[PDB]
Amino acid sequence: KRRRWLTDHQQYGHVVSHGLETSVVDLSHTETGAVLTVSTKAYEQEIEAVRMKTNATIKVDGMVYNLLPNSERRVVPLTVQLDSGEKIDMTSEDFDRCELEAF
Amino acid sequence: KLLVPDVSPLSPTAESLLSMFEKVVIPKLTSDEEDRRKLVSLWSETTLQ
Repeated sequence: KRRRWLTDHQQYGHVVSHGLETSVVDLSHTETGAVLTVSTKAYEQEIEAVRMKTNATIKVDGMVYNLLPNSERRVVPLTVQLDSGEKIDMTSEDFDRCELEAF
Repeated sequence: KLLVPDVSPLSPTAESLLSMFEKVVIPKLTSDEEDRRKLVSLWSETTLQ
């Protein structure tokens, strides 16, 4: 069944649906130092605009982040069902760190 | 591991606030000369430190 313990929901969880593999980048908030993640296919224009050093800062929803030095990865979006009959969206990368119920 | 983790270059707004606090504080925040003088002194001290 390949179930994993999700810490945040204190429950076992199970993979229902796979997305295709998206390239993803990391954006760190300027004020708080917070760290976010973003689909490169959506923000492609602005990201390439920062790669050309022209406008060096990416604004999203009035909160502005700086692109990290590399942080370019290939991840798979997953719909993870919970034992409550619940649904979450989780990255491949994060669901991978989680702890198996049967190994 | 001498680096402090999660630190990033300041936004042009937050950065302009540094050249502004040296001037703009004086006319805008308060016009009382005591507070103006003392605040300019505080800014100098803390920038130096």
